[PDB]
Amino acid sequence: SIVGEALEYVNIGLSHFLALPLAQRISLIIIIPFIYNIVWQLLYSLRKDRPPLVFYWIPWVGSAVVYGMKPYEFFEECQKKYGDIFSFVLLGRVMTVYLGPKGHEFVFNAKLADVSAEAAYAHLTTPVFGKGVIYDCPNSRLMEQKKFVKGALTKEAFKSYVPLIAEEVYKYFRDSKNFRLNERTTGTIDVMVTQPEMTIFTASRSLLGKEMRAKLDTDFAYLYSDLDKGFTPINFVFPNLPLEHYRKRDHAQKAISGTYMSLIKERRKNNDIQDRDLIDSLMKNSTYKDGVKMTDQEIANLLIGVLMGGQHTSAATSAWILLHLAERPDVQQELYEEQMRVLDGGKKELTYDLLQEMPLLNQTIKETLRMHHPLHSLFRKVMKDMHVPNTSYVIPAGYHVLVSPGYTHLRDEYFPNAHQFNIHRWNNDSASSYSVGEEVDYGFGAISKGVSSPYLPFGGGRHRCIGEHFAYCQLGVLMSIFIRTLKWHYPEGKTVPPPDFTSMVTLPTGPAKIIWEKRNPEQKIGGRHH
Ligand code: HEM
Ligand SMILES: CC(C)=CCC[C@@H](C)[C@H]1CC[C@@]2(C)C3=C(CC[C@]12C)[C@@]1(C)CC[C@H](O)C(C)(C)[C@@H]1CC3
Repeated sequence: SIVGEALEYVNIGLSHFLALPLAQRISLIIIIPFIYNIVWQLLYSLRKDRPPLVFYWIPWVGSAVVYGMKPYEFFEECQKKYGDIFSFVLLGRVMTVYLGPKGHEFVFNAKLADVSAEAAYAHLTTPVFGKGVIYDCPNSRLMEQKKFVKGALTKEAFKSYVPLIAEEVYKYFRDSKNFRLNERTTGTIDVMVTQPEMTIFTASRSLLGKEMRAKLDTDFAYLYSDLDKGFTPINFVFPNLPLEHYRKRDHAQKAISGTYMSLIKERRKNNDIQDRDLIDSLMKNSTYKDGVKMTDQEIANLLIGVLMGGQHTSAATSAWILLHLAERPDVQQELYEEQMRVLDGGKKELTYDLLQEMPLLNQTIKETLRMHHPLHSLFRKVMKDMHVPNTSYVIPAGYHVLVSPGYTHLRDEYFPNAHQFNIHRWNNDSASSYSVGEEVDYGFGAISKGVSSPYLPFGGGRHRCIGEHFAYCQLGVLMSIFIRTLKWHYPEGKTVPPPDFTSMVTLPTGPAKIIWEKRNPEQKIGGRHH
């Protein structure tokens, strides 16, 4: 009755194992995890308390390639195979996707104790924005930072920003090599070149003020670019490894935050605190409820985070608006008639209040945000085992949850002919977003308690965007001026480009070129330039 001999042979086998030729050893160093991963999945598939897990061949990598390149196609296939809740492996992580409005509710309205945005995002955002702010702090601190920033984002602020943003757009038409409207009546433009510039110029001028806008006319502008390079998904996978673009990122965060602090300290020194810009607002309103004041460094870092939050979302959105309208001269025409009607043939200066009487313009923004949600996936890290109603699924701590309102934006069930750009689907519904009932306040103002709307370009729950009205103001002014000034169309044989999903936002695949032409070739934009 001897197993003893077999145990001897276990030991022997280990010894012969260690003595394998490097050919066999490398071979087995690959072959063991490969096999184990596979039997682990087959085993995993037997659990009834886990959502189905998308099958994958390469350990750790998982479905990263297909998810990374075509997330909506990936989701549609998974949704056909498994239904609305399913998991997939992504560079060492397990992501549980919950598609549709029930998913919106499951993730956006998740208990503070159940999930963490900062645990999913901080390793990426902290090196770019700086310490102490956004995701480098407890959620309660984030809630109050959002309150502080919202305090510079009032209707009175927007009334004052509208002419500043209009001035910037006109200067860009006058001065940018991309246009030069006083010298050229037609031209070709890459919207992924122009829109990020127009976006940072307009947002700098209004939120940060004249000094910081002036800085963007210099080599200082390059820092923003560098800062931008730290804000990509390789950093999402490697938050730090020793590469130059990381160092340029850190340097840029320091130099830019340094410039912000210099202005702030100069203002406090000269008692030159007004109500002009978000800087003046944070200088007056940045004490948390426990009485601790944000430091000047944290104020600057928060300024960087806020501007970054508006930068890629807004730039991508105006790129897509231009791109969709480039093949819809009927829509340009309709928007132009609205401009002439609301602004008395141009004899009225554009104001914030008049932007609110441009429903077609606002529906154009809304519809572009439907077809092109800038963020295809939003994440949380699961901190406590979560039960999914009405199921037997448990999402264990250590998993991530992924919600995709932009995928639902593109489903025929919620938006008939979802792949058709139709601003009129929003007729009698021009609002950037509508809370369809009860509200709740997480610390930065009353917002919709339910997050079941199939349309959620600005998310929902405690992490909801606070920049929505700024974005509509900025996009509104910008597009109002584009429409009143220019007609545009595609080069022959060109059409709307497919999205690039690999980037930080779902921007168009470039070069995405449009040809513009002046509606009034003889019109001059005044003011001095060199
Ligand atoms: C078209 C324009 C925009 C879109 C579609 C958009 C979208 C979003 C979304 C979906 C979220 C939720 C993120 C999550 O739940 O994980 C969010 C959060 C946020 N965004 Fe926006 N955004 C836009 C513009 C802006 C602008 C213009 C600003 C600043 C002026 C801004 C600043 C913020 C801030 C501070 C948050 C809060 C993040 C948090 O609480 O974790 N965004 N945005
Ligand atoms: C491989 C790919 C494209 C994965 C998609 C993940 C990113 C593209 C998205 C998901 C989370 C995301 C929406 C986020 C942001 C940008 C785009 C992200 C990283 C940022 C960091 C933008 C800056 C903003 O201030 C804020 C901090 C609110 C968000 C946070 C989440």
